[PDB]
Amino acid sequence: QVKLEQSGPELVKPGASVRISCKASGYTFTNYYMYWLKQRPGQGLEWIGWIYPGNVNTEYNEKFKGKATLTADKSSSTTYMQLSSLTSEDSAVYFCARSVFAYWGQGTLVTVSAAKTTPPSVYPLAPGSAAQTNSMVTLGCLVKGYFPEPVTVTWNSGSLSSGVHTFPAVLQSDLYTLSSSVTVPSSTWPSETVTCNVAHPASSTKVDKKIVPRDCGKHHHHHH
Amino acid sequence: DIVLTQSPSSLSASLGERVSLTCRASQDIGSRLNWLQQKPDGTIKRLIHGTSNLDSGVPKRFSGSRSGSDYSLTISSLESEDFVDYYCLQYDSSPFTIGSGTRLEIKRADAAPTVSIFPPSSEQLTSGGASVVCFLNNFYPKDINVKWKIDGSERQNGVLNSWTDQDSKDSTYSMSSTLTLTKDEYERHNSYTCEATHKTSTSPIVKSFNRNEC
Ligand code: NA
Repeated sequence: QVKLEQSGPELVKPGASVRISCKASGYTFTNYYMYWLKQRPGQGLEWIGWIYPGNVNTEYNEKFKGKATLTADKSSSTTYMQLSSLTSEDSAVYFCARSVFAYWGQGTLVTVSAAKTTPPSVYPLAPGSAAQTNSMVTLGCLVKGYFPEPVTVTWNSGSLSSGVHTFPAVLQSDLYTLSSSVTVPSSTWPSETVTCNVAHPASSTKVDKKIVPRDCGKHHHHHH
Repeated sequence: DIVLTQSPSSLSASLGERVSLTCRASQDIGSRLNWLQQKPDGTIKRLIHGTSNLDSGVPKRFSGSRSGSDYSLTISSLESEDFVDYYCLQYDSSPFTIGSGTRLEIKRADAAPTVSIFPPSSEQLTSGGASVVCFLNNFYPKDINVKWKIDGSERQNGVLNSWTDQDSKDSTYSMSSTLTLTKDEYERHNSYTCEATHKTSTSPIVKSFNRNEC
């Protein structure tokens, strides 16, 4: 019956600030402590601090004091966390939890970046040489410099699914970059076409990139 | 400032096996230790509170116990939904602290990676950049080393690695390594190499290309 409902994901600029909310229901809000936690991607949970709604007293992990400010609204049964002077180390999922870590909100992802919405550049990844016959060849697509997440990558518009995987994106210098891999029999390429399809809904772009053999040729991209 | 040391950070295990995660507290914390579970979609749930009480909605395969300053979460018979992240935490003193967590993964036999190196495409060079990429695909166990060399000299700056999640169908891992240089730097050198080494390797796997060659 206890529920904690947080606000959605945010994109914020470095040096700016962001306010996250956690609406509580199903229990008397003033009788329990509220907690805020941080989780950098791929890393562990960190405790930010608590706020007791009955008097809005607060205690912080010393590491976050001044960086995070907790507040609570007794009538609305909502706790807020405000993050100030953001930097890239602040991109993370932030969680709300009721004492004693008994119930949890779903998490709110905060992404800090100076970037404007930016469609990906899509680049072919073809072998540098050493073609081997009667085997498998691995090709790929480099999806680079886009913002914000996400992108969808498909191969031969779904025809090539055997031996396909896309690596998770990495946010570097304010923009994301990811690559996707596909493995097909050598008898099927280059004799038959292999193409990656890349969708980026924030920028409304959709692009196809045929993979062709490497050589010293210039301008393959104007034709593929 | 209590330190909780959770171990191991990665636990390989199999369906139906019994396993025990451990959390050693740097100071006496009595019974005030909780265990949390975190699913891949990011959601978190408390499994146990006060060292041994199961939380409502927790299957009884989960149990928790204590032995001196060593606390343990035990799963009697692993189900597939259990290969996820787990964290211990203490509320005996503030600030509250959390262990670094444990990820359960599926054990399988050793598998050598397939390594591919990809020279930058012509398009990228016209825009001023040069990303060389290397794929290390379908290997097991997850740990692996990758090294970039430019004309025989190892390069560590400008390198960015990314790992896939354990594959749902064959339990292998894959990793991509991308080296990004200015277009001008890439043209000052000829040879480029991705060198991988894994526990399955008798010798390192060397993949390379020469820029002035086709
Ligand atoms: Na080299």
